[PDB]
Amino acid sequence: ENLLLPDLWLDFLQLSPIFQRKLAAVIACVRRLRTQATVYPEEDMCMAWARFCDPSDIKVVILGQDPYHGGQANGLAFSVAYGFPVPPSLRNIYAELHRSLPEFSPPDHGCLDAWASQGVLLLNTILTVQKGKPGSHADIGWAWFTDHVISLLSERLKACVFMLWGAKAGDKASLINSKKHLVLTSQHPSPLAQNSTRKSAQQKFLGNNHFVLANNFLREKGLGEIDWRL
Amino acid sequence: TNLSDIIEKETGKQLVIQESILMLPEEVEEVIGNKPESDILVHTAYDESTDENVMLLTSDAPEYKPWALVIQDSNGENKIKML
Repeated sequence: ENLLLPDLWLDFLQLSPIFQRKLAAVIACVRRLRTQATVYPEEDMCMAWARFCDPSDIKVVILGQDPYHGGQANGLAFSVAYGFPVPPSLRNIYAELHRSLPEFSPPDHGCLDAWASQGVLLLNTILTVQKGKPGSHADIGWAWFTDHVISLLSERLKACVFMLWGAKAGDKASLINSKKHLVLTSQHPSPLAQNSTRKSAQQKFLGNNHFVLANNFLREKGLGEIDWRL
Repeated sequence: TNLSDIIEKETGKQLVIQESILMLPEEVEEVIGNKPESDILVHTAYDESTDENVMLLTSDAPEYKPWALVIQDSNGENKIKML
């Protein structure tokens, strides 16, 4: 029985037999579902977000929702596989980076591997989706697992940045230790939010200074900063 | 009715949905001027011929009931159409 996670992640999560049975159950649930339809991403890619660095070296946690549902998902949040157009939210993420970092120039691709290897965790809360059906796998058991990853990251890391974009990602702030960690919030990078009124609950994404504020926190905490260039 | 079909139905352009972002009623209402009855999926596609973002707002899965259509300018301006 494969829990799909790298040994470092298994060693980090200290999963109890109970939690191991939980993870295996969802994994199994998804295997069931695949015999019935196309499911993204591939099973050997659904946990790709965990294969880029030692979990204890995570410095920035960025939450997505579920994977892209048109074949573009690569097992990381926001990133797309080679050859696909850079999606609207990512284009907007590149804009905030370009607005705030003099040395960043938006790339022509959506591969975020260079961030991931530095300890930026690109984590969708839901790790699978049925082709053409956003939200289809929202209630199959992924949320307990990613809530658990979020909680353990908070618990085990001395200091880490969590970027929570939009009200839905914002709900996860309850899992995070705001004393130890920097919890950064704003509206989602989706083009829609751009035309929201002046007095919004959350600040605009374009202007949130999240990527600079992350490096400021890391620096003050005596940790390596992120080179955001792609 | 496929989500792709709705966009072409409404706009005549053949765009693939690139992302579907879930939003809560309050953050949607800040943009649309109308409050949805529940969560909203923001299905968005870029039209490179016009440099505009085309957004189909739908109810959450599995219904995907069409709610509004927004087209965003190269200049940031929103054209809103309740569905």
